[PDB]
Amino acid sequence: EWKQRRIQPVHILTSVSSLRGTRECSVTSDLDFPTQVIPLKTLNAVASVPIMYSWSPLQQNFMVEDFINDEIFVEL
Amino acid sequence: PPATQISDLSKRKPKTEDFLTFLCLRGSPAL
Amino acid sequence: DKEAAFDDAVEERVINEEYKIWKKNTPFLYDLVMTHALEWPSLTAQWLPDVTRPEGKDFSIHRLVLGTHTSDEQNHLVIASVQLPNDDAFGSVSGKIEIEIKINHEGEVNRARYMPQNPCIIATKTPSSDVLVFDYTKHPSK
Amino acid sequence: SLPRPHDFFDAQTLDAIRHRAICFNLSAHIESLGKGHSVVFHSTVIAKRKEKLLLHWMPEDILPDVWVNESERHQLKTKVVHLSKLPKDTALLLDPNIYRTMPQKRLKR
Amino acid sequence: IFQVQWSPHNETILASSGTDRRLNVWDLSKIGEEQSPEDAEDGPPELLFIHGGHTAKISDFSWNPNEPWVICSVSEDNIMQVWQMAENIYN
Amino acid sequence: KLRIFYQFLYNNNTRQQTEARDDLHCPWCTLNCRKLYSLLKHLKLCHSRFIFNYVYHPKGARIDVSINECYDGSYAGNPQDIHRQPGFAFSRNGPVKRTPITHILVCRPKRTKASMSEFLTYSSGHNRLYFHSDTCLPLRPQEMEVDSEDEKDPEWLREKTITQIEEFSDVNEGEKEVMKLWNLHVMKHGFIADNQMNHACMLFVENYGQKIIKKNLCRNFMLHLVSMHDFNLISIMSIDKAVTKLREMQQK
Amino acid sequence: SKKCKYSFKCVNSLKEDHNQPLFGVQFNWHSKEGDPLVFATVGSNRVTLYECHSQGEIRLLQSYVDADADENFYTCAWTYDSNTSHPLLAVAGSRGIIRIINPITMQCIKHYVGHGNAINELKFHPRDPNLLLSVSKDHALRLWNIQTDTLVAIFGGVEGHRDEVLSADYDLLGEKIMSCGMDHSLKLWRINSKRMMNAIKESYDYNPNKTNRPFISQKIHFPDFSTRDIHRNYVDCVRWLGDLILSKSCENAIVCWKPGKMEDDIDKIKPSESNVTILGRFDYSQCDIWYMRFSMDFWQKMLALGNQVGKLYVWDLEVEDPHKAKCTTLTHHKCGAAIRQTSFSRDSSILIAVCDDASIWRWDRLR
Amino acid sequence: QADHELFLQAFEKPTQIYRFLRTRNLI
Amino acid sequence: YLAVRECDPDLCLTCGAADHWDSKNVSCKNCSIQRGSKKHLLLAPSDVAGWGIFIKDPVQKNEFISEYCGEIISQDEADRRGKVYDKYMCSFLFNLNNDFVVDATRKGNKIRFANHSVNPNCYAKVMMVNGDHRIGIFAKRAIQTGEELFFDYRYSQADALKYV
Ligand SMILES: [Zn+2]
Ligand SMILES: [Zn+2]
Repeated sequence: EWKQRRIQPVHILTSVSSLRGTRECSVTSDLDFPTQVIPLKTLNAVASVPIMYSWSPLQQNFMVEDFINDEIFVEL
Repeated sequence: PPATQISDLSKRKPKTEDFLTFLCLRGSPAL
Repeated sequence: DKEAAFDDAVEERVINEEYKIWKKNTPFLYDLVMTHALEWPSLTAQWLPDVTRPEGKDFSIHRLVLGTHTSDEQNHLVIASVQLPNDDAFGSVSGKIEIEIKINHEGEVNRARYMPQNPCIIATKTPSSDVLVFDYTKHPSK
Repeated sequence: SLPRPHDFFDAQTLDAIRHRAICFNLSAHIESLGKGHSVVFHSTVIAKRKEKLLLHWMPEDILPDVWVNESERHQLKTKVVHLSKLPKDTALLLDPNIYRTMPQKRLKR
Repeated sequence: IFQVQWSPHNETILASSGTDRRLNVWDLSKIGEEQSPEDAEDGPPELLFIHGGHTAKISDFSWNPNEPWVICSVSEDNIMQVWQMAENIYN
Repeated sequence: KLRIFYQFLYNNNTRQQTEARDDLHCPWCTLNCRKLYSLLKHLKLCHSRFIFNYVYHPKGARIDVSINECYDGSYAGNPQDIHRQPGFAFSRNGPVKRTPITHILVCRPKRTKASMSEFLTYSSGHNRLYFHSDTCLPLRPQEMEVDSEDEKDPEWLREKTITQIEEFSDVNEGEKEVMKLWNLHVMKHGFIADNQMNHACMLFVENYGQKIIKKNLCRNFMLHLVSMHDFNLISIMSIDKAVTKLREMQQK
Repeated sequence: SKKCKYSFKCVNSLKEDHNQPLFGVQFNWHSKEGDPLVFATVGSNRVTLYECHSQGEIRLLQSYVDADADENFYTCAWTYDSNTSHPLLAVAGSRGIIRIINPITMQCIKHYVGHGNAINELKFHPRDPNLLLSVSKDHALRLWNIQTDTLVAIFGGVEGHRDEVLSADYDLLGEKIMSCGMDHSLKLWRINSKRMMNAIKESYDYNPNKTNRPFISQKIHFPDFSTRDIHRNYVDCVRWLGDLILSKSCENAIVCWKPGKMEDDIDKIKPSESNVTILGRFDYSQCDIWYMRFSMDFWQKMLALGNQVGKLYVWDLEVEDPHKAKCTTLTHHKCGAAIRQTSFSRDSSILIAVCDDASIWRWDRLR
Repeated sequence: QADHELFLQAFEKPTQIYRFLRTRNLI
Repeated sequence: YLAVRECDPDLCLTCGAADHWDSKNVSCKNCSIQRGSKKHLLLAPSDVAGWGIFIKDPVQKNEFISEYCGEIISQDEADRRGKVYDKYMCSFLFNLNNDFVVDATRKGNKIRFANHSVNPNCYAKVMMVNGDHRIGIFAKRAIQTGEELFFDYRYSQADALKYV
């Protein structure tokens, strides 16, 4: 199933023409290799919701009340 | 004497090549 | 253009900030400033001449001829009652911009110019090629 | 305390505004040479009128070219003009978000 | 400028509105009279008041004949605002 | 003269004491506020993202400036767009339905005289965005006037009742089926009154008669009716009427 | 006594600037043959993309950040928009905000907020690329249809988890969902039911403008299987080994077990089945700190798990009785942090381990 | 110190917003 | 009503509790808990903290809003649940009798999203409806459209200061 479809590759993050003062992210390789710096793009903010845990709907109350030598011995 | 408010704001909003140097390029941070 | 969309987003943010700043200075710019969010956008607005001044009440009632602009629902010809603080002193009088009448209107209303010689008849411009002259008195309130 | 109201600008709009402000400071010198409330335009001689001289300022499509004498050109090689005095026809070009019709769209009237 | 309506309680007062999302009040009797540099910076002497309470384009606006200086302006943001300019502006 | 000093403060531990180069001028707006009262009020109102606690200075005025901790500057438009997916939020392409709300910002201000002593709302309707109790997703106004989304018998309760009844060891299969059907019927209708229980039995054969006939558990159903009569409620006449209605279903 | 089958060598070692611990790594298994091996990393408020080349030349292709809030990304998951074949990265954590980033346009395509706590794992349906499963700390596991931006189903309720759902996994064919939680339980929700087909089809065929009523999200309150006797502690990560189950706890071991008795078919198992038979346990050392998920290659030939000290274990699953053998332990004197997660390329040639010191490590199979 | 950078950014966000507003409002 | 009791449908026949069982708008008003006729609540982020229940339509003074449903537990089990719930500093526990406590944590109604306030807009009355104690939420004063619902939590067995 995976053998079908096209699939596209990704590119490098160029300097944002809409953000000259954009921040830069630097990744340094310990095993030689040159340090790379890329423009740190900023994700748009998404409005969050207050943290609540899961619960079940309800309309009436709901009462809550709160050697292994047997087969081996027989075979032996 | 202790810097100026407009120049301080100009040392705040831009902090890049177009910072006009001047006293902003001097020891503005940490007084 | 993607740059156009980014500029539109930045402009929306700036518009929000400017509106917040203006609302911060609303007391120092206006005497009465009442903002009401209609259910549907209105393409027209014209105060009816009739004004009711209830005795002993610090407000007065005026009639507004508002249209409706629905994306796909049924458009209407809203007539709403607005309470104004009169001359001296309202603090809390519950509903102040509640509607009064609503007549079914085919397509969004473009104009709501009432007949001046008899404010009973109110005209409306339909999106079609025909212009409709309503009569809120004859039509049911609901 | 009261919940944080999730300020609308966020960081993308702030970053775009920062880029626009840096460009404005580098181009019009609003902060440095404009005293924080003016745009500094640097004129350049283009044509000479032998009967004055025509000068075009560094921010293009902002102020129309004018005719001035050689001594006048030397005196006013650089013009500093308040934003309130900018021509309203072309003042919007100083920044894309100075005023943009938010519902560009179509239809409407 | 999509809508212009002369004030009914005054003869030399006119308000304009449109896609600019602003409603501006013009005092025709104030046209051409000299203004201070601060007044010049704020705007033309003819301009009396700029209403910046709408986020979208003003679809329509109107004055209430039963009140002196109150205006109802409806925008495409489904927002209807009934506002009266401060008395200090027009004495 | 009138030297004006700004003291920017963050967490009261880091300070940046400045001095306005242009006296009686807004450092941000670059506006000429000719009076110190006007300057302070403009700073407090227009530049509301900061707080300005005037403190006075022996030489001039010392204005302490701090970032406004609360500053409720959220989206002031339709609350729906605050949660629409990117590409559709703040679309402004067409009309959008929204719950009506009425605001009064200025009604009749007192218009008192200017004084430095000053430097020592009403809303009607729905004024927020509501969320579904089940999915925790934003609630559109089109789904507001109806669908209270809290009804008598939740699906999980019905499934739990069926599982509990079928989880018994000392019970017949058809008896379990009729017990589960009766429990589901009771939960669906929510009977709380003994007299209604009588009519309840009839409603049973009006809703589960075909199911019982197909399941061929009529004898178990009449056994349940007999047990109910033994528990009081219902009656011999009720039993006869229910059975006759059940027989009429088979003949139909 | 066989010394396993796969030998790896460390060919590269990166380091993110933010220095905060990075939690998840996911290779883009949907990339075509010959396409450069792109993998994503999540940690702190920043999500970074990289491209793997020869000799360990890891190129930082892209990077994103959410500085408007205090988001701490916990997991990443790769997909693709079948309409345009653009690879898509789904990220979430801390805030409970699901962001479907589009690296082609470098923009957050979609945002999803329905969860009441931090999301700890994101997985995609193997058959359907638009079905995103999110296991969050709100005792619930949700199913989103990112194609139509709908909540397909919520997998918590009366019989659901009583604590955080730490991780979840799909079946190889994508039919049964296994979820490991902080309540010591591993409930087996079944997406094979006709109810699941109805929900998925309705979500695909849901248009918000057509009807005023919202989409009726299914509430699967009752799992099709549940157990608590496998691990004496909570279960960090779970994974489907075909019809078997692999789970890991604080017990310094990953056990391979199967629902029911030894002859009990997984598909033909009643929800009330209270018996579980374990097959074998992969024993490692020094992995007591929780939330260190393991990973297996696409072919499930081998699986690898990180360690808190810095070691990296990989076991060969082709070997008869995989509970036996001694695995391959990959170590490095410069790797002293805790490997939060590992990932294998579609061809199991590159094994990449992300440490708790924001240091990415690349291992290549010597073969 | 990092506290100085945090304070500078926390004041730079509203300062940048208000400076853009000052530039825009005069037009 | 004088005995803090809902009208039993089998006994009270003149007051209208028994009549119009299938219909709504019962003549009697001390029967809302039994009949389950609750006001339409709405869920939104509270203006005080966390989530909060908001009322869709205006409610008069001393009018039924909803029942504080939940899982019936004993006092010892309530103590254990409180010890468990102290981790996240939000307790839904609600005293019902001397041996029964209603816990709306794992299961409950939308009325569970009510925030404590020293000037509450609602109050709770535990009435024996048809032989079972049930907690009812009534409007302390007149309530306008979209107003957030508050009720003082000092009546709950769990201390307000213990959690929040
Ligand atoms: Zn009674
Ligand atoms: Zn009664």
